Amino acid sequence: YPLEMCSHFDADEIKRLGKRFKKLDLDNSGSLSVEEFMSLPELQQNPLVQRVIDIFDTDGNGEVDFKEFIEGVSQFSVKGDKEQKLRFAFRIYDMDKDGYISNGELFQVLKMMVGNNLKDTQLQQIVDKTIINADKDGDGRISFEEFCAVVGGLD
Amino acid sequence: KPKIIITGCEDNVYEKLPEQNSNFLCVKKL
Amino acid sequence: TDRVVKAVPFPPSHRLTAKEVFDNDGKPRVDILKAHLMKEGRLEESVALRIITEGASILRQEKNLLDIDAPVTVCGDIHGQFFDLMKLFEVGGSPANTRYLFLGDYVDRGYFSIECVLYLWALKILYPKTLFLLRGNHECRHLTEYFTFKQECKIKYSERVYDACMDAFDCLPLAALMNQQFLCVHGGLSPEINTLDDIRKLDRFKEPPAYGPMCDILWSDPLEDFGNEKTQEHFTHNTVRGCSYFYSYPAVCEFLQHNNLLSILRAHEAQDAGYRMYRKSQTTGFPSLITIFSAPNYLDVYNNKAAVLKYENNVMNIRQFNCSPHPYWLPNFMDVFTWSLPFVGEKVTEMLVNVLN
Ligand SMILES: [Ca+2]
Ligand SMILES: [Ca+2]
Ligand SMILES: [Ca+2]
Ligand SMILES: [Ca+2]
Repeated sequence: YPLEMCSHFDADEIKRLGKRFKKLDLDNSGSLSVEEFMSLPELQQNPLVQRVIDIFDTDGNGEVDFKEFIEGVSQFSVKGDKEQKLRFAFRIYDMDKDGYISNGELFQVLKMMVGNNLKDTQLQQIVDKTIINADKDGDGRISFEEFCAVVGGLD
Repeated sequence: KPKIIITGCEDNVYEKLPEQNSNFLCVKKL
Repeated sequence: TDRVVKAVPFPPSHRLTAKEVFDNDGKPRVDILKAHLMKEGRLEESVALRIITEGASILRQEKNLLDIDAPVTVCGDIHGQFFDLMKLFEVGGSPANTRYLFLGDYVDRGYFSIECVLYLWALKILYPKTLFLLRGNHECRHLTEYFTFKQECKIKYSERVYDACMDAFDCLPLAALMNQQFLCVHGGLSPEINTLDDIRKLDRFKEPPAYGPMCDILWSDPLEDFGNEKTQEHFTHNTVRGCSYFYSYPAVCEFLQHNNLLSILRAHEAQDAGYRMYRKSQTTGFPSLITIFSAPNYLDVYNNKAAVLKYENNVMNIRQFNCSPHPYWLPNFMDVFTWSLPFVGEKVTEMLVNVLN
């Protein structure tokens, strides 16, 4: 498929995105490694970088090729709808990509974000209670619909 | 007139919230 | 599961039913309730409503001014510190065989306020003639909407439980006369309370007004320099609370003298030691005022001791106690999604703006 049919982007946008991808691909491998993203100072103290890369990496080979790059950034186009943004936010927490946020995933992802700002015991307690309150079907994990019920109004 | 008697106890032992590093997700101060 | 930290308990999700909470004769099973609440377990909403409303019905039949005789354990502010309330009963004696008087402020500040209310109300149902509860200034709509009790009810139960509590709080008595010796109130005196009859005549079944004797009973404080006054204004505007008054040592002594009382026992102000005895009255040789504060390490940072006052065999035994561990909550009971999503949005936007330059 042409990439403008796999994203919110037109051909002009694809070409520009290509120019940035090339600049980031330091070894002309045709894929971006985590190390290549980290070469940007601005991404330095950013706990979300690892998660975004993992989400972009749809074939799970640890790197981001140009198609993955385009489809990843597309999820943040101004032309993306509310549902797409909620889906991306959910994906931040759903580490193993099975479509549910488990207790362990929620803890690990929050721990990436909070660092030492909370003790593990404190963080576990608030993760547990978030899940108890949001888990409507009692399976101990958070579905996409359960997630949206919590955050849908935040915009 | 009642007699007053104080019965003591040990000091508090408790966890304090970590200092909040603004480079990470922080708990808002109460 | 894949839960990472087993070093803390996972709270029960099961909501206790009426059959689990009430025995066949309508008696609350307070031991089950204690254990479930200490685990941060919840009741079915209908069961919580039943405890609150049954307690209210009992309170509604009580007088504004209770008569309570020794032996009795008198307790000050609790402020939602449920895990300290558990220690309080160990220090003060089991309510199964100990008379209790609580001086109010069950809720706000601490994030286990509804557990405090449910457990104390259950105890009131079980021990209607030996466990007594007075109103504090936080037992109202105004403060509970400003502080966190209303939100606590919203997140753990619903606003129906909150409303039931507001009605129940309207029913709380305002004062006790203990051993025909001690006037016990949450806050203190009023320029409009000159005899005990002035308390008896009040209509307490309402949100406390911003002015007048009911307000003052709940809100007033002794002067900072109580007992060492430089003027002799008996009552002056309470610049700390923004309503009601500061009362002076001569104000207290004149009231005690007139009404042939020994002392005023009250709460309402944090104390590093959990208590404070003020200057002896010139007509009794006994402290004119005693503050009792039953919330150890208040706000998790004061590092104060708490105390109760056990009056028995003509001995007033002030028993101090220290704090107990309690579970963590984010401010305003915020869930971790609501908490982290803005940070997620900011950092992901940050990343991509810079990746795309
Ligand atoms: Ca490369
Ligand atoms: Ca890939
Ligand atoms: Ca998952
Ligand atoms: Ca679920």
